[PDB]
Amino acid sequence: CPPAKVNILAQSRPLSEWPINLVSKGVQEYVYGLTAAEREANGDFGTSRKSLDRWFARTGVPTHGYTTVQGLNLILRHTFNRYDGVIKKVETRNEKRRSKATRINVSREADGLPPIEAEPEETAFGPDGKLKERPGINPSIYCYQQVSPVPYNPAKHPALPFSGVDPGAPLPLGTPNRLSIPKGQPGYVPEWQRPHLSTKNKRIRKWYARANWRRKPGRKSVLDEAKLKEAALKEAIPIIVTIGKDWIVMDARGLLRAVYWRGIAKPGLSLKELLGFFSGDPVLDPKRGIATFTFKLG
DNA sequence: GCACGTAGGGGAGAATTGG
RNA sequence: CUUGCUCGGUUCGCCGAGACUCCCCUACGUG
DNA sequence: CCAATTCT
Repeated sequence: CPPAKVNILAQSRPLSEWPINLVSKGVQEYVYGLTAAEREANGDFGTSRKSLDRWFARTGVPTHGYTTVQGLNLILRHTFNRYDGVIKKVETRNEKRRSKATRINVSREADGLPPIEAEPEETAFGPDGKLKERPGINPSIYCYQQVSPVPYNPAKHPALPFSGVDPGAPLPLGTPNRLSIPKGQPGYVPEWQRPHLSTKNKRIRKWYARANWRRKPGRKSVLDEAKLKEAALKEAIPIIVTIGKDWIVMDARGLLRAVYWRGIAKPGLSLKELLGFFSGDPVLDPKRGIATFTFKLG
């Protein structure tokens, strides 16, 4: 399942003010300060409505309005599974230390001498019982089924300056021709460049790509982001993920490029089929402002 | 101290069911 | 092959050659 | 209609 990455275009509130992330941060801060004995008593978390309403009331951890079961089994299963990772990290190395004790022992009966002194075992919990190398907060907002990207609709989805594309209509194939533009119009190829163009089928960049305008010592092209950041919005492909009262609109063009260069899909594909080649569980990065889609088994 | 290999733990659904 | 990114050419209009398994966290070396 | 359920 190779990755695929898309850019966020709209955002009701930042991803750090989201109850899905506010709860997630609160859950693991409470957990990462447990002793090896408090975790066992507090590690009886179910995958049900009643159990999660028991865990979130017995263990104090506040809920900011988040009571979605499918979005609380990606927070309470990841947190405790990373918790055991630190102890496992210790005892997958200490195991090799007690395998090292085997290594020194094996030669020892051959010599016949009594076994030599060996290193002791090092735990992962400090003197107070709290974990020594306490994990850090994962900022990733993992998505669940009932909230998956869907095509943007101007009617039902909230009013937003954009253009909506019907699933039924196949996604258009941009800049089909290259040299058919008259002089001056953004996209015009000068006549001298027309000889010695590519005879091979490669990715085609559009005139407002940053790679075409990136500053470098040999370039004298003026960068004005009041134009290269407005032409792209009209031609964008919006897909929306709506958690509660909060909605993210992304740019599906990052998925359209992926299928093209990997041979999965041709020029004529619907938005449904484009979104149907990927998992319905994006991964979000609040700091970068990016969403990471994944493929399927085929 | 920014920077870097590195090493090593974790993570990256979706088909039925029921009010 | 419409976004993003890297190394280049340009009459400055956009053209050539590419990369694509990524993210989080905690450790230990290099000056 | 759409959350909660059970399995890899």
